[PDB]
Amino acid sequence: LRKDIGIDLGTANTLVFLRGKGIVVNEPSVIAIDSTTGEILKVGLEAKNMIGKTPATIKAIRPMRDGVIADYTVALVMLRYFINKAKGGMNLFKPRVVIGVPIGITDVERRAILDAGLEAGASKVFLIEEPMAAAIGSNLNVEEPSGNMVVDIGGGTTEVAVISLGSIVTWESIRIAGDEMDEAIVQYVRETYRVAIGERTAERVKIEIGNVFPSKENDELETTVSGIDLSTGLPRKLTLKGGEVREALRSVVVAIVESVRTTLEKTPPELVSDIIERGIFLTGGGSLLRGLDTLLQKETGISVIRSEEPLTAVAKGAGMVLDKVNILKKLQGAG
Amino acid sequence: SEKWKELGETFRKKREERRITLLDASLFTNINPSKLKRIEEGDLKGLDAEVYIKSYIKRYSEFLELSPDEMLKLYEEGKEEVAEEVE
Repeated sequence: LRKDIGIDLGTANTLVFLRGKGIVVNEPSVIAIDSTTGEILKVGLEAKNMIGKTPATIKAIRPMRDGVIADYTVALVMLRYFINKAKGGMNLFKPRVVIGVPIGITDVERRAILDAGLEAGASKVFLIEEPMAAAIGSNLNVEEPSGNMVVDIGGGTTEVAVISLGSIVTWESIRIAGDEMDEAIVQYVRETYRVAIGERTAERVKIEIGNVFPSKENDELETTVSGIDLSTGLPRKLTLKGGEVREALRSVVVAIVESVRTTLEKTPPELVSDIIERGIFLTGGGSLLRGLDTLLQKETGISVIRSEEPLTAVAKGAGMVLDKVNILKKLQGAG
Repeated sequence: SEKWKELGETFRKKREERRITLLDASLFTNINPSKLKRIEEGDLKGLDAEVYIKSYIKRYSEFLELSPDEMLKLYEEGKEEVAEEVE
């Protein structure tokens, strides 16, 4: 009805794009329920917060387990939360909603999200694979017959898609992408110093000094983090150097590369020639690893482009799309 | 626009400062001498998608001794130079 919104449901942060406004929502994909009753207490940023104040009286539920929807009732609720913060409050119409889905998804998993959305408050809902949305959000012309290649690394899944004629022709999805990065940092810290760190700290180490390419510059990035010594139960404090960390991260990322390479191979040659000319479009919150662009290049030989807006591209696309009737009329519908 | 022209002018000038032909350039950055020509005469309007235009510029600049940033900066002044020129 009145306002149009695109949602990028992620396993990290959910982003909501409002048409006429922009990204009107960037809050963590989390609900906090009381550890006893199962009383949904807060959703979103309000929940990231009270989970750090009072973690001992709370169960944290993250509705998108892997790529799709696991706890449909919790989803429903999360969904209802974001469409509402996005809607405005002073708005009282059911909005039109285009949600980003992963590529490899069963119609059953598809039917679900359509329903959830419809219950959450949408007057009408569309789906769109995360990469087509990204391509549209950056203004690549997906209607054009020239090959395009997007690599969307999130936190849950890395997706590699060849777009050509408002369609996807080849793709690969794999379950390694950014949480597996954070995870490798935690493990490294555990096994080299005997120290235990956790999600939010892993994530900050990754941001401040994470990298997958050698260089005087990357090796002198340092940071200090705090954890618990697994031997003394006491709080320790380490200083990590970008250079100890690279070893671990490379192992994880090799598999994302392999996924890209594996894609190029089963791509129709005519499009490969366009992709070798234009480059690979590297997008997504998972992608912001120092040297990832450089490493991909070295390892596939095509140049790599970074999105100027790595975190908001899919959402902007999910909303951009409600004008594009020619690409709209092709999306699965409900409402 | 004028700033684009000066863009491609720097590219042309810097390429020729070496035994480098347009066609050699296109082999080292998988560009197309066609696209590079246009870039040099400053004609970018419909060369390709903006995202990709900004990547040729990066790539060319990296191939020559140029500063990628000082080159993209120009490209972007150039855009606001057609912008301001609208309304």
